[PDB]
Formats: sequence, C-alpha cells, structure tokens
Amino acid sequence: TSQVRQNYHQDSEKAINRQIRLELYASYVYLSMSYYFDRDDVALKNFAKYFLHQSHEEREHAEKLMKLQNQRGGRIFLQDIQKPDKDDWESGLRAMEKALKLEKKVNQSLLELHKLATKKNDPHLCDFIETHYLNEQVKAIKELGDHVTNLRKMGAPRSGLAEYLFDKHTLG
Amino acid sequence: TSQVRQNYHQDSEKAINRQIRLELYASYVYLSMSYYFDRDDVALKNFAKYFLHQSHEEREHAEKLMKLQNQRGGRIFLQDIQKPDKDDWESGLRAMEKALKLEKKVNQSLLELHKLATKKNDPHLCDFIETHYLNEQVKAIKELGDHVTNLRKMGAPRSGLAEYLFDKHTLG
Amino acid sequence: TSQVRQNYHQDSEKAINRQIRLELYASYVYLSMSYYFDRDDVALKNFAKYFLHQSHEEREHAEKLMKLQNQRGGRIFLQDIQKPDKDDWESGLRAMEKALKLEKKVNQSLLELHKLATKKNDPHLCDFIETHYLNEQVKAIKELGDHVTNLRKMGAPRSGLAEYLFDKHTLG
Amino acid sequence: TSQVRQNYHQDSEKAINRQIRLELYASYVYLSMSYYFDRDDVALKNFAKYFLHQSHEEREHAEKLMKLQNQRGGRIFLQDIQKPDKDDWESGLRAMEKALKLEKKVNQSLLELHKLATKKNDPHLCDFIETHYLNEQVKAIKELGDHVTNLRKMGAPRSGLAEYLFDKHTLG
Amino acid sequence: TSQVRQNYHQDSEKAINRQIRLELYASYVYLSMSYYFDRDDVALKNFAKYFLHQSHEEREHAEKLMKLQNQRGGRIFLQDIQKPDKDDWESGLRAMEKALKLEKKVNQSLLELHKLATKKNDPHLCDFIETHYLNEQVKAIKELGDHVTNLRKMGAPRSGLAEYLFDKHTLG
Amino acid sequence: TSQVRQNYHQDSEKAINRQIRLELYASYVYLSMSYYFDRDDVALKNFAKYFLHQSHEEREHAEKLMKLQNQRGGRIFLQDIQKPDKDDWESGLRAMEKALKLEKKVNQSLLELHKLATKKNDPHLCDFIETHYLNEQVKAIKELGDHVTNLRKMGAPRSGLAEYLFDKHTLG
Ligand SMILES: [Cl-]
Ligand SMILES: [Fe+3]
Ligand SMILES: [Fe+3]
Ligand SMILES: [Fe+3]
Ligand SMILES: [Fe+3]
Ligand SMILES: [Fe+3]
Ligand SMILES: [Fe+3]
Ligand SMILES: [Fe+3]
Ligand SMILES: [Mg+2]
Ligand SMILES: [Mg+2]
Ligand SMILES: [Mg+2]
Ligand SMILES: [Mg+2]
Ligand SMILES: [Mg+2]
Ligand SMILES: [Mg+2]
Ligand SMILES: [Mg+2]
Ligand SMILES: [Mg+2]
Repeated sequence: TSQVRQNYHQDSEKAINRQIRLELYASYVYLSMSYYFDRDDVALKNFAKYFLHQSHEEREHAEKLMKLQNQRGGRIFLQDIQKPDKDDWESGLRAMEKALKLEKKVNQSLLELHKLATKKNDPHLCDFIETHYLNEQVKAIKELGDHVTNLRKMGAPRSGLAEYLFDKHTLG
Repeated sequence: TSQVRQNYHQDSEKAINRQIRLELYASYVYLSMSYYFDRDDVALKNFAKYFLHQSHEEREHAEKLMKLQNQRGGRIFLQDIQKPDKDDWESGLRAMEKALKLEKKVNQSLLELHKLATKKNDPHLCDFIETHYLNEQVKAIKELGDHVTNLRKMGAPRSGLAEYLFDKHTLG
Repeated sequence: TSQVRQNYHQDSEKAINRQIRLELYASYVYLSMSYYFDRDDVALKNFAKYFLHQSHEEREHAEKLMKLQNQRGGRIFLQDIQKPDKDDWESGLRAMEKALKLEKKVNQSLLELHKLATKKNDPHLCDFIETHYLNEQVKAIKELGDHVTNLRKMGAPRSGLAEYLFDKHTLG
Repeated sequence: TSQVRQNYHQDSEKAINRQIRLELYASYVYLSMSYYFDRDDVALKNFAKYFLHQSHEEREHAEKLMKLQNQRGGRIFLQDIQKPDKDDWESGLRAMEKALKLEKKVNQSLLELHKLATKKNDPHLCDFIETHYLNEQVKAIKELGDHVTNLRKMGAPRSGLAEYLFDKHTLG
Repeated sequence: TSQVRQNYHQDSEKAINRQIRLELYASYVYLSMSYYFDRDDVALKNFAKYFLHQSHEEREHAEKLMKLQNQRGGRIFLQDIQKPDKDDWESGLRAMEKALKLEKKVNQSLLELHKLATKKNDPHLCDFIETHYLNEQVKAIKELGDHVTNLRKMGAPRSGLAEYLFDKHTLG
Repeated sequence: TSQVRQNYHQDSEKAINRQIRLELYASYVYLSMSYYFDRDDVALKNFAKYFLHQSHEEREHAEKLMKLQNQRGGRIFLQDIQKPDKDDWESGLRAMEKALKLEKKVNQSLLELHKLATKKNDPHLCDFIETHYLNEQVKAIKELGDHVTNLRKMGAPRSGLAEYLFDKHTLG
C-alpha cells in the first residue's frame, strides 16, 4: 500500500484507470477528425483547427487524471488506445454529431465514476470530478449541440456552402 | 486518386501510416515513463518533466507525418496504439536505457522509410525525412546515451543519491 | 571552362536553362490570370492579388535558378517566353484548376531535373532542388487543390456568389 | 463593349497591348544584363544589382499599363516575349550603351502612342502617358547617358579598373 | 561499439576523421595567408582580415565535424596538421588563386565523402554534408572566383595600385 | 632586412617561430581534450566547454606572436603542428593533470625565450613576454592545480560521481 493512500477504494483506482484510457481515446478521435478536415478534398481548415484543439485538450484531461492517480497513491495501468470508429468522417455536420455522441459517452463514464466515489464515501474524488470534469463536459456538450443545430439550419451536409461559411464565421 | 497526388507510391503511403502509429506509440511510452516518476515512491520531478516533454514532442512528430500524408494526397489510416511494454520502469537509469532503445527502434523505421523513398525515386519524401526526422533522432539518441552514461558513472541504479542528484543538476 | 566549375555536368547546365524558361513562363501565366480578375466584368480583387503575388514568386524562382547557374559556372541562355494558353480564364474555379495543372507540370520538370542530378552524382544540385523547390511545389499544389475543392463545394462556377464569397473569406 | 468604356479608341487599345509587350521585353533585357554581371568571369556585383532593379521597374511599368487597359475597358492580349538580342553583353560600358538604346526605343514607342492618343482626342490617355511614363523615360535616358559618359572618360571598356571603380563609386 | 551508433559505417567514420584534418589544414593555410598580408612589406590590412576570418571559419567547420563524429558514435583520431605549401604568398592575386584551389580541393573531398555516404546508405550523413558543407563550398568558390576576376581585370599582380584599391573597396 | 627591423636578433626571431608552433600545438591538445569529453561514453559537457575555450585562447596566443614577429620585422615560418600525445584522455582528473603538464611545458619555453631576449638586450621583447604571457601562464597553472586538487580530494578518477559533480559545480 502506498504511504500516501487514504480513503481510496481499489474500485475507484481501477475506475480512474479506465477514465484515463477514455480521455486518451477521445484525444485520438479528435486527432482523426482534425486531419480529415485537412484533406485536399475536404479542406475546412478551421474545422481542422477546432478538432486539433479539442484533441490537445483531451490529452490534458488524461494527464490530470494520471496526476490524481498518483496523488491518491493509486497505480496507473495503461491499455491500448483503440483506433477511432471511422476513418472518413463524411462532413462537418457528421463529425460534429459524432463528437456530440463522444462527449455524452465520456460524460456518462464520469457520472458512473462519481456514483462509485459517492458509494465509497470518497468526497475528495467526488470534488475532483465535479470541479475539473463535469461542468467541462456540460459546456462541451452544449457547444457541440449549438454547432450541430446551426449546421442543420444552414442546410448542411448537402450545402457545402453552409459548411464553408460555418468554418469561416463560427470556427474562425 | 487525389487531385494533388504526384510521384507518391502506394507503398510510401502505407509506410507513412505505419510511421504515424510508431510516433504515437513513442508518445505513449514517454507519457507512461513520465507518470512513473511522479509516483510518491519514485518522486523524481525532473525525470517526470523530461519524459512529459518528450511525449509532447512525439505527438508533434506524428502530427507532422499526418500533415505530410495529406500534402501528398495520401490517406490517413490510424490503428490501435499499443500499450507500452512496461508499467513500472524500475529506475531513472533503466528508463533512460529503454528510451534509448525506443529512439533507436524509431530511427531504424525512419531509415527503412527513407530506403523505400529512395527506391521509389521520391526526393520530396527523402528530404522531408532528412530535414525533419533523421537529425532529430541522432540528437535524441546522443542525448539519451549521454544521460545513461552519467547515471552509470554516478553509481545508478544502486545509488538512489545518484538519481536524485542527476534529476537536480542535469534534468532540472 | 569556368574557374569555378566543379562536378557540374553539361546536361545539368542545359536542364537548368530549360527550368529557368519554365519558371518565367509560370510567372507570365499568373500575370495573365491576375489581370483577368481585374477586369470590370470579372471584378474579383483578391483573386487578382493572389495571382499577382504568385507571378512575383515565380519570377523569384527564376532568378534563384539564374544565380545557381552562375554559382556552378554554367552559362545562362534565355529563350522566348511563350504566351499563356488563354487570355480569358473563365472563372475563379477554372483559373485555380489551370494553376493546379501548371504547378503539377512545373513539379514534374523539377522531379526530372532531380533525377538527372542524381544520375550525374551532383548532390549540391539535388540539395538545391530539394531545399528551395520541391516542398514549395508540394505546398502550392496542396493549397490550389484546397481552393478548387472549396469553390466546387460552394457551387462554383455557376454560383457567382460562391466566387464572391471565396474571394472575400479565403483570399481576402 | 465594356460597360466602363468611354472615348477609348480600338487603335489606342491595341497600341496599349503593344506597349505592354515592349515593357515586358525591356524587363527581360535587363534581367539578362543583370545575370551577365553576376558571372564569375565578369563579377561586377553593383552592375548586377543596378540592372535587376531596372528589370523589376520595367515589370511595374507593364503592370501599370495592364491596369490602365482594364480601367478603360480595353482587353489585354499577351504575346510571346522575345529573348534579348545578346547572350553576352561584353562589358559594363557596352551594356550601358545597349540599355540607353533600349530606353530610347521604349521612349519612341511611347511618343508614338501619345501621338495616336492625341489624334483620337483621348486626353485621359495623353495625361496617363505624360504623368507616368514620359518623364520616367527622360530621366532614365539622362542617367544612362551620364553613366556611359563616365565609363568612357574613365577609360572603359579596355580599363577593367575603370569599370571596377565605377561599380563601386557610382553604382554602389 | 558505442551505445549510440546506428547505421554508421566504419569507412564513413574514418573518412570523417580525414575531413576534420583537411578543415584544420585549411584553417592553417588561411592563418598563414593572413599574416603574410600583415607584413610591413606587403601591408594589405583587409586582405589580412579577410583571410583571418576565413581561418576562424575553417576551425568552426572542423569542430562541427568533430561534433558529428561523436553524435554518430564514431571516435575522433587526429593526425599532424601539415604546414601550408608556401611561406610567402607573393601577392593578393596569387593568394586568392591559391585559396580558390584550396576550396576546390576541400570540395572534392566533401563530394567523395558524400559518394561514400550514398554507397553506404547513410542518409543522415548525406544530409549533414549537403546542409552544412556543400553550398558553403559553392559560395566560397564563387566568391573567390569573383575576387580573382576583379584583381586580374584591375591589373594585378603587377599593379600594386590594383591590390591596394581592391583591399579598400572590396575587402574593406 | 625589413625596414622596421631594429634591435631584433636572428636568434630571437627563430625562437618566436618555435613558440608560435608550441602555442598552436597547445591549441590542438585542448581541442582534442574538449571533444573527448563530448563522447557519449564520457559525457561531461562542461569539461568539454572548458577545454574548447582553452583551445581558442591558445590560438589567440599564437596569433599575437605572429603579430609580434611582423611588428619587429621578423619573418614567420610555420611548421607541422604535432598531433596531441593521446587520443583518449582517460578521465577528467587525468585530462586536467595533462593540461597542467602542458602549461608548465609552455611556461618553460616562454622562460627560455625571455632568457634569450635578456641575453640579447631586447627589452621590448622581454616586456612583450612579461605583459602578455608570463602571468597568463602563472594564472593557468594555478587554476589547473586547483582543479586537480579538487578532483583528487573528491575521489576522482575512481568516483565518476566526483567528476560529474565537479563538472556541474566548478566548471558549469
Ligand atoms: Cl550537489
Ligand atoms: Fe475529456
Ligand atoms: Fe519521433
Ligand atoms: Fe516556380
Ligand atoms: Fe519601361
Ligand atoms: Fe571548410
Ligand atoms: Fe599559450
Ligand atoms: Fe549541487
Ligand atoms: Mg465543489
Ligand atoms: Mg524528443
Ligand atoms: Mg506560388
Ligand atoms: Mg539525397
Ligand atoms: Mg529604368
Ligand atoms: Mg536537405
Ligand atoms: Mg588558457
Ligand atoms: Mg625587466
């Protein structure tokens, strides 16, 4: 047992490892999206920049969990980061819709982790999740919803004009 | 066929996808290493910082390859990123030795890429590898070799004093 | 034989003169395109600026080749610069498509030049072409391909709105 | 007919196209001269710089005429730019004498254009020529005459010392 | 075998040692030239400064190769630096002509080294030579040729006036 | 006989040429030492910097002697510069010990030079040696002796920790 460890259930430790993996997977999905928009036959540079930004943000989310794991005296165990579920993300709209689905899946995982921390009476872990993760997720989900809505109302994905103008005026 | 594609062999395109995966793997190994040194029972903060910087550098190496693949009209295909070979890296000296081994393995892959690019008469790809990768690897390998040497000469890994003092005076 | 000449094959010398002529031709093509967009019945001021900038760049590419010819002791022989293929470049999309074609034609010449320099074991010439020309072409080809893609997806050339909006938000 | 066209005679339009061609030819002559002085066996760097500057100015002279042609609603038609009359310009003095002859030829064409514009009662064209071109030519011709005189009085082109010192003290 | 060494042929190692020696010899030749022009009976202070500058530059060229040798895990082995072939360099012109011959001999050595690196499939070493040495040599050879030409056209070495004025206006 | 030559004995002129050679040899020994410490299997970056600085200082010592030889109307005669006695300098302590031996050998030569200058009643040469050389040698010898002492007292060369810590705290 680590000399620092106090009130840290083994189930919470294991669950924090799994959340690290999910954050690293989200980072990889956004990286994939980014370079899809960088293709010569897609060529939406601000979609590309948006998703790259989100990729680097997810890596930071993973690093903060790795730091937490050590702070609490848990031990990090890593698994493979699986490839994202698509290679070609089809359109600006479809990518935003898949990102929305991703952020809601990551939110679900974090809500399950909070419920576990609550059952194990771990208020430090509860506060960590609330402070650094839950409102970050709500804001992300709201932002992505707003983007999806505007893309649909403008005529995407059938209007390539709509995606071009969105790239310029929202993501630019 | 991409409208930009010119003098870009399918075999070179596949090889660049393999190298992307390898750079992402290297990023992941260094990330693992970094947080091993952040453990309370290891506690070498500048080893941790050093390897986190290397992890962010490798992600940049991968991103630049993704950018190249698109510039030449190839198509990115991402794969699962393998977990690192170790969970516990044993000591500062052992980590630096495994990092040296990793960087030589990445260099060998790049040298094989370059041989392929030469066989396919792709001078743009040869210059890209040379300019951005090969000297970066040579400098990394020399630096890691210097660190291993210092750590051995100081008495690591037996001497925990050695690793402490190297963390402060070389890495900090 | 010039006092400075060393390892510079006569075939290389002639090839450099051919490449000088092609770069001056490319400069003239872009000049032509630029002032087409300046017509009152076309009136896309940022397309005009974009192509004028490209014209001046190609002049610089020509001058650098003339400097190289003298550096290596070869002798410059200029020829008539042929007029561009078109007087009227039809639309912003069609001009971009023709520019893409021209930049791939220029690249193919450069790659043939590099092949010749490789066969003649002229690594200074190889490095010159790699350093100053090949990535410049790859970047120009990628940029033009992105521009074509955007104009197509926006609905050009039929939509004069697409070209107006692209002129403002991409080129301006 | 262009919507902007007013008091602009088809004979003036054609004369403007011929003048564009002549300004581009002059640009090419001076480019040739410049890189002759860059040869290792000539090696007068300030003669080389002087003539490159002049080459770039002539391109600007062409560009301003192209802008004029579109301002008036004429249509630019470009032609082949013929190679200069010499490959080797013999000496600094002989290059300056040829440049003097070129600038008089250019002036004679501009004077013929002015006479046509006068005959066709085109005061805007008359003023454009007078404002932008006629005094620029008078100044160029006077400078070149001054330079030829100096070189002759210093003892060129037999005195390689003459041309060296002129390169330093007048063109430097 | 050094722990850093990878893809570095023993013949390339030995050849890099020999190039270190040639760079140090070039440094010594320029040092000799410099202080010849410092003599009271020669007294061309800017020739003296020019060659001293070139001497210190050659030492830097040697140091960069010694660093390369270590980077690649080769071992430096030094031999005597032979005295330059003259004690009295006769004139400004004759010294520039001998410097031209020296730089072409150093260029030949570097081209032979590149051909060896190519045969041994060592693209890192090829890139090192191209990036740091080959264009440096071309520029040096061109500069020296230009100096020789001007000195000859001005009347050197029989005109001491010519050498004095060159000292002042070119090398000053 | 030089027009500047006054009270300058042929024997003093020859002795100054011998001292030039010796200073150039000292520069070369320190250059060797510097890059021994840059090896991956030695890896003491501040020993390397220290000895490279000393090498550049010795070249300055040689240049100043060359300047003196010309000031007094003597004639410089350069000789082959002998390779250093060792290729592998063994350890930081052993290098500093050999550097101490080298500086005492240079000092002995300067003391012999001064004795000669005194015998020939050359007070200008005596003052030159005193002002520029003798105290420089005394300070070098004392510094090297201090370094050797520290390294021995710390436990070098057995203790690789000692040389590491001296590199950081004294030399860095
Ligand atoms: Cl300490
Ligand atoms: Fe996240
Ligand atoms: Fe990498
Ligand atoms: Fe070009
Ligand atoms: Fe003009
Ligand atoms: Fe050199
Ligand atoms: Fe000394
Ligand atoms: Fe300390
Ligand atoms: Mg709270
Ligand atoms: Mg790195
Ligand atoms: Mg361009
Ligand atoms: Mg190559
Ligand atoms: Mg002019
Ligand atoms: Mg290169
Ligand atoms: Mg010293
Ligand atoms: Mg005294």
